[PDB]
Amino acid sequence: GKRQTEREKKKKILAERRKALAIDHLNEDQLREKAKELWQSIHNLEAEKFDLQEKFKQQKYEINVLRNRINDNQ
Amino acid sequence: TTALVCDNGSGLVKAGFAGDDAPRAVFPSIVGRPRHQGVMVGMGQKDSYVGDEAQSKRGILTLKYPIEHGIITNWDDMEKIWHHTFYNELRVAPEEHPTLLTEAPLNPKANREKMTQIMFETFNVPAMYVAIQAVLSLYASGRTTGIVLDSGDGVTHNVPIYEGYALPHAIMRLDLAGRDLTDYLMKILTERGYSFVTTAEREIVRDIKEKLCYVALDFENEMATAASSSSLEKSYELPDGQVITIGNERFRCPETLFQPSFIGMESAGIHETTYNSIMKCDIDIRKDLYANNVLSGGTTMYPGIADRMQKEITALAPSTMKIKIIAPPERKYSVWIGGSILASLSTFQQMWISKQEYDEAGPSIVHRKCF
Amino acid sequence: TTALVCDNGSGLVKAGFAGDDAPRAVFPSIVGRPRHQGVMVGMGQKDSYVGDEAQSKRGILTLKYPIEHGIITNWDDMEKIWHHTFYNELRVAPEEHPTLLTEAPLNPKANREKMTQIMFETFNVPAMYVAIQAVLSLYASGRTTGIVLDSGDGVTHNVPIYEGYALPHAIMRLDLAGRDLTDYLMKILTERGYSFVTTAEREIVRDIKEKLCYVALDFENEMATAASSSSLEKSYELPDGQVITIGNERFRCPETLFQPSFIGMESAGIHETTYNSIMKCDIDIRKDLYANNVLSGGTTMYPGIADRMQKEITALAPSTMKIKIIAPPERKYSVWIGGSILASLSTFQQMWISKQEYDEAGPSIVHRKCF
Amino acid sequence: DDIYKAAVEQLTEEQKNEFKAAFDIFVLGAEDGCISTKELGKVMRMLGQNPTPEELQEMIDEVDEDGSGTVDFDEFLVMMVRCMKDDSKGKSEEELSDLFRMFDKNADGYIDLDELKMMLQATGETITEDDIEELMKDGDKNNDGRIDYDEFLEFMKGVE
Amino acid sequence: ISASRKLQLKTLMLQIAKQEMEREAEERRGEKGRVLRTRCQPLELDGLGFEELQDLCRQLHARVDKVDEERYDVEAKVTKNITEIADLTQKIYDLRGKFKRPTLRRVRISADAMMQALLGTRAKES
Ligand SMILES: Nc1ncnc2c1ncn2[C@@H]1O[C@H](COP(=O)(O)OP(=O)(O)O)[C@@H](O)[C@H]1O
Ligand SMILES: Nc1ncnc2c1ncn2[C@@H]1O[C@H](COP(=O)(O)OP(=O)(O)O)[C@@H](O)[C@H]1O
Ligand SMILES: [Ca+2]
Ligand SMILES: [Ca+2]
Ligand SMILES: [Ca+2]
Ligand SMILES: [Mg+2]
Ligand SMILES: [Mg+2]
Repeated sequence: GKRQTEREKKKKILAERRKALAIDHLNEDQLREKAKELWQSIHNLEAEKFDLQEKFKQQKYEINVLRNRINDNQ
Repeated sequence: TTALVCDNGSGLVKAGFAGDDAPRAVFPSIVGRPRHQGVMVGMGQKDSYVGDEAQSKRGILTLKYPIEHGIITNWDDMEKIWHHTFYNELRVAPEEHPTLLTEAPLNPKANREKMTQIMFETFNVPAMYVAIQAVLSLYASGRTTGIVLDSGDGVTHNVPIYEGYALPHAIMRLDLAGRDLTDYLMKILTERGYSFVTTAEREIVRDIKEKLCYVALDFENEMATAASSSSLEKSYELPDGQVITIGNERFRCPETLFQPSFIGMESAGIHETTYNSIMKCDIDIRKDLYANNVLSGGTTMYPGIADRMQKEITALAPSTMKIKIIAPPERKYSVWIGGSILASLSTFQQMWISKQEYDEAGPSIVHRKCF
Repeated sequence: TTALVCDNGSGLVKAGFAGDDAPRAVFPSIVGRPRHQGVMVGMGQKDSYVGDEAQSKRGILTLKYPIEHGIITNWDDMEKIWHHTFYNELRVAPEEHPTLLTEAPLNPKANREKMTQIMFETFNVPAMYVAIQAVLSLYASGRTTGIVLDSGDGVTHNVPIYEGYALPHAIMRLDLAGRDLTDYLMKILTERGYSFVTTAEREIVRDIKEKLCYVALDFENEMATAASSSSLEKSYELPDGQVITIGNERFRCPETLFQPSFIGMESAGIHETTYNSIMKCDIDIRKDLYANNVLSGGTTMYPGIADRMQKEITALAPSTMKIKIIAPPERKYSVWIGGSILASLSTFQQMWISKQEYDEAGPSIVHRKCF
Repeated sequence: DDIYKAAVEQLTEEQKNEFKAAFDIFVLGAEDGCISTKELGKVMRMLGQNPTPEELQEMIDEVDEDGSGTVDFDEFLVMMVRCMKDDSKGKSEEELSDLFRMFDKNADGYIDLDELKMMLQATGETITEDDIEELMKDGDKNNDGRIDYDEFLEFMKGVE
Repeated sequence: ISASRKLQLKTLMLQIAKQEMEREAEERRGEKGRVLRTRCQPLELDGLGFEELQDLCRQLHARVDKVDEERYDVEAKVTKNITEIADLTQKIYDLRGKFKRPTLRRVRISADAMMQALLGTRAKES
């Protein structure tokens, strides 16, 4: 169920990162607050993505280093 | 870009880029978890050694093939084997390469559908195509007709083809192959005192079979000769010494191919299922099939099989027809060479199962027009 | 902080901080109460001299080892020995140091559980771990495979290891060791007139054995030579004069290792229990074990044993395999050097049995995952 | 010991005379100024110790560079301070690995002589080309013009 | 000549490398913060009708879901890369382990203690 687990986790993320959002009963102050929450969530997701990009760069560099070491050892 | 011509097989995975002469990486398809406890700390012991790495540490592993008879019985292990093949033996990410798997005839549908679903979801290839293992072996011979007997290690199948038009009602698939010959050899070696039981020692018996066994031209005469003289007894050195001497077990192991009653199978040998496969064809293409009988697959590498089979078929067939058996020296990799040729064709370039097509029809696309 | 690598042994207690080359304090493990009456007043006479102090006052003591054959038979004396080792030979309170004891294979459980209970309740260490005495000796050689014959003073055990995976079904533990050789030497010395009976004179016979005895390359030829010439008779001066001359008792004492029928034991010698231990292993790792036979322990320090053992195994083993016997010059402390290396590893730092874990599961924690 | 050696390195030459006087106070009878196995063994036995001559000769070999097998005055000081061990843990492996990964500007997994020159110029300390050659020799064992991860570790082995 | 000057040069190289790494990391942090600020669209929380407010909030929610999916995909990719590089590190250890275990230096017994015991306080180094 590994691929099934991945799909389930993705679908949950659709509902976990973004919970049940009902803007109809939210007044103007509440609407502004929820919009700011959405904006900050997007900003945090951007920060996480940037960190992931940096980690991937480091992983590629270290992978190249390990390949060089493997070639040198033999 | 270039296409990846993988060929799962059963016993040896053969892979390589399209357009070459020989597969780039050939290694047994076994995944063996360690079975003992392990006391050294920090030794860097992994949880599963796959491929050719587990043929060197086989002393403390329990090797288990993930493909029994053509069909795949253990999908996680097969996924592991594919991942190893792509990333460590070829070092090309699959995101940028089409793949051309191969499949035996008359296999369960679910196997093929799961194969395509894995290739499209896990490895995320651009496009993959599944081809019958005998048409490729016919490509490699440079023919366009002929009846090909592809006696692999998992399953022996016999697909007749004429002028490019395959005859679906004349495919005779038989499940006797190299693995059953290994088991039978391991079972008849016990008549001299040598007992091989562990799944690791099956590899040693396989090596004995490869290096010593041969197919007798006439069975009874060989049985009589080996029982009087001693000119046949060839010795072989185990991985630790204690040489062994194989007597008339030499030609009795591969004789099972022509008399499947030895291992209790009912069906007729590979010498008579070819004739039956021919006789199911139409009356006007039997001469061409008689003249262009093709051998392929690993198990047809026994020294002296291309003569025994010709003698048997000549006995069965009408006296006027000419019986010719094509046995190229590159028999083992014939299927993969044919796969490379097929993937290198320009006319074939639009038959791949493109990913958007799979997204629209699901894994059941493989049974559709894109076969 | 630093770890304490203690090694109880049986005959010599070897201890020292982790990360060095040699144990800091090595002293016999004997506790001897005085046996006479004592007339001087105020001389400051203690009730039990332990360790190396009782090897100088042994003239009026009754020395008794607290460890018979690996197992511990007298727990109070063993506690006294440990207390001495911690406080007077190392002068480090155990409240601030992890400990790494060592234990022979196939020992009674109760011994190990009592050992951990003592270390956690009386001395109150932060965390202790118990390791098999052969894996350490394999660490010290810098190998990762090989079959190690650790012939200590209490018990001789033969643990085969491959690629870091120990083979628990191939451990052959034999209870002939240095102490039985001392007793047999003391018993055959009586054939010339020298009678040693007191438990103090066992130490003198041990010194004779260490300084004079050697293992003969071929037993019958040496027995014939010593019975004709007199080139072997080496003399030795007792602690009071009256030199003694040892004839063919020189190579007859350590010959008991290869023929345990001398002291009435049924089993086969250390030359044949190694071959049996190898043959129980799988058929594919026997070459590596043949090539990496390791010697350790004190009793394997006899001059000329690394050649006799190789000759015997080469006689037993198949002619093709290469037999090599690793005999490092630092044989005696090999187990402790390996213990230091293991305690100095970063990967091992989370395997200690932390005290809170013992408080939650009791002394039976040692048999659990934290082995 | 090594730290104390560096600290005393800013002192006068008479401290060597003071150390010789102290060694005479210990085991008076030395005349050549070189501490061989016998002298160190005797002084430790008087103290109640016994260094292994193998360790002493290993120290002699490590402190030697031209293959003379002897000790000069500064080499005598280094040999004297080698009697104790203080360089613990060799700084930190992870930080050294990070610095080496920063060294590879081209990210080829190796360090050539040009990158060494650039790093030295960045340091700016008073250095000569002879020092650069010595460092390159101590780093590039196989003389391939590059520095491997294992070779970099060995070059930085026991370095704080 | 003596390795003291060589050791000083090596330590100077290490210190300069550490300072350069710190500077590069700080610059990378600043650039990352500026880029992240640029990426996110500024909020407009003034002068909007209530129905328009709800519509804009729903649009922001949809964009949040899109970014959630994108970041989940990137997280999965980076996790796969982490697993693969861990496998590579394991293989590197396998090809570079075996007998390559460093050993501590304790073979020298305590010498300062004996020196002080048999010479009083003259041993000023230790
Ligand atoms: N030289 C040989 N002689 C005899 N038998 C062989 C030889 N080489 C391979 N075989 C048998 O053929 C098998 C390999 O067949 P192969 O063609 O690789 O199967 P697949 O179709 O799965 O690739 C081996 O298991 C072995 O038993
Ligand atoms: N140089 C030597 N020659 C012969 N026998 C020795 C020598 N040194 C020690 N022995 C024997 O080995 C024993 C010590 O073995 P040891 O390895 O200390 O046992 P343990 O495993 O309990 O530490 C002594 O009792 C002595 O009989
Ligand atoms: Ca010199
Ligand atoms: Ca570079
Ligand atoms: Ca280099
Ligand atoms: Mg095949
Ligand atoms: Mg021991």
